[PDB]
Amino acid sequence: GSMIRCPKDKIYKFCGSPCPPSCKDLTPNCTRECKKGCFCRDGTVDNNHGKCVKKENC
Repeated sequence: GSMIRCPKDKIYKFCGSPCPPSCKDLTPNCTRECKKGCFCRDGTVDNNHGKCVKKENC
């Protein structure tokens, strides 16, 4: 087959957001659409360091 298996830190989705949940904003306001690709794992947010980590680090 032909599929790019993204890193274990990420997950492939058919719908995602260019603005993911973060430690700075748990739900950023965006006029975004469903983006197809690999985003951070559910429950893993963009911290204030620029990395997706567990919400416990927020």
